[PDB]
Amino acid sequence: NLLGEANSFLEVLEQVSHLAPLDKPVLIIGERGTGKELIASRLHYLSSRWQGPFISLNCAALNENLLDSELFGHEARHPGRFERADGGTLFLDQLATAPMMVQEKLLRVIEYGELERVGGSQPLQVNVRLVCATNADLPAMVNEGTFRADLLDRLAFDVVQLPPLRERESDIMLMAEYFAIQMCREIKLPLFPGFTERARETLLNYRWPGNIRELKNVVERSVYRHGTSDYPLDDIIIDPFKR
Ligand SMILES: Nc1ncnc2c1ncn2[C@@H]1O[C@H](COP(=O)(O)OP(=O)(O)OP(=O)(O)O)[C@@H](O)[C@H]1O
Ligand SMILES: [Mg+2]
Repeated sequence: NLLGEANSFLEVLEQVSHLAPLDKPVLIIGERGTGKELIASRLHYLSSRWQGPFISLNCAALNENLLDSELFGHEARHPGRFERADGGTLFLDQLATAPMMVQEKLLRVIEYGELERVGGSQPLQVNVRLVCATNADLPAMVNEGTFRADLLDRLAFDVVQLPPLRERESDIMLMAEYFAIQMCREIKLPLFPGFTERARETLLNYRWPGNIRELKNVVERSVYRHGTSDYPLDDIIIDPFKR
């Protein structure tokens, strides 16, 4: 799924088309629900590595010891995500939550191209194209001492900045209409009856902290609650916890 014709979004797609063929690491900056893993996927499938594996790992999800083992692997065997991504692309989400230990080890892999291993096993050479994502201000975290300056000096070969939905105002009604129509098909309404001006005001004035994921859920819920093709959708249900 890839909607949007806001110039800011089209510029991202152009940038991605040029970055994909490189073996260089790419940093994606963007809020939740803006499509970051989908962009990472595009970088993979437009690259020369497209027939190789596309592996993903969310850094925020795992505790420090588990993240270490999941990313770099362990034995006394559990192949880590770098190993699984050999010949392909590894996507690291919520990068700024990585503990400083993992950050240092990550830089080592990037700069030396091998996974450390003792206990008898020879080191593992890996060939992986890295894509990372975050919505943190990484330069600010470097100043705070919570992100490694040397990792950022190396990792940010270039940066893809995904615009939030609220800065893609023209895409809001375009996407809302698309999601509404899909929901009409799912609940077997003959036609999407349109959005009233009140509904449009509600959609366009909301700041969409959850961006596209949130827009889809809000619109689907609103269409379902409306439940008819006989007149236009007027009530946009942003918050389902209200009664
Ligand atoms: N260009 C797009 N066109 C249509 N839908 C999109 C687009 N980008 C994202 N979405 C929708 O938004 C939802 C979330 O996408 P995605 O997980 O890639 O965002 P994200 O930035 O990775 O969010 P998070 O970081 O919270 O996981 C998906 O269900 C997807 O359908
Ligand atoms: Mg994601």
